[PDB]
Amino acid sequence: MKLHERLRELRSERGLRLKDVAEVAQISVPYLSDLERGRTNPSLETLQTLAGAYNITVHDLLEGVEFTEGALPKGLSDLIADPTLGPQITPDWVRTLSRIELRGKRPRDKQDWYEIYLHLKRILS
Amino acid sequence: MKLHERLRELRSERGLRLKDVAEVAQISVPYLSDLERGRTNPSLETLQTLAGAYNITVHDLLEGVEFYGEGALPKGLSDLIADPTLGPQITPDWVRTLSRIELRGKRPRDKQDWYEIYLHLKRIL
Ligand SMILES: [Cl-]
Repeated sequence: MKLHERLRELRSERGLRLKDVAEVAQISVPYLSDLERGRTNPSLETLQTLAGAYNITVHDLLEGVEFTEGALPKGLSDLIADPTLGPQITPDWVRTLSRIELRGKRPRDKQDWYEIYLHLKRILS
Repeated sequence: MKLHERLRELRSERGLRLKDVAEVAQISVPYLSDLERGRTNPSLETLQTLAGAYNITVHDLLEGVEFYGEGALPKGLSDLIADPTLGPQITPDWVRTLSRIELRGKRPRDKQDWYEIYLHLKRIL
């Protein structure tokens, strides 16, 4: 969702008036209201202020929300993300693998990437 | 952890060089480095750019980081409305109703405590 919708949801579902939030944060009602409208976008340090008064972390505040590209191919990133599998792979091995492309084509998903990683490791060792 | 370390972790664990991450994002190589060492913090517009460039979301990117700098509700009262299975069934104005229960500033601690009272009182009213 949008961030202004989320910031309004957190206070309304919690039964709080703008003033209640205003006072516990170091913030005013017009500015907070602008933020819950979404004219302004807040600093991270304003988001701390809001999180802390909602008794929520800033990670958790940003749960339902959304607001580019990608520097590795997505399957390669998924492999880096796998908990059991990923960590065993050198930072080097990621950029080495990442250069593998045939005119656009790339290994599709992480066990594709994992597969050739294993073959390639034997050869380059 | 801290947001500058996290931003340095993502690029380091993917064997990426600053210009990689600077080339898919609007930012400059110098600006990224100042983000990564902690000198200034990025906007939310900037955060999203980096996150997608690491193929994760902004929520996930802040999985780990934390910030420093008071609550408008009791913690357990918040913990309850944040509970996904137990929390949406409670209305904003049951939430207000609960918060006025304190004796000497002493309050129900955990959400089971807040829930226990909600069930009794909701039956009385
Ligand atoms: Cl080619």
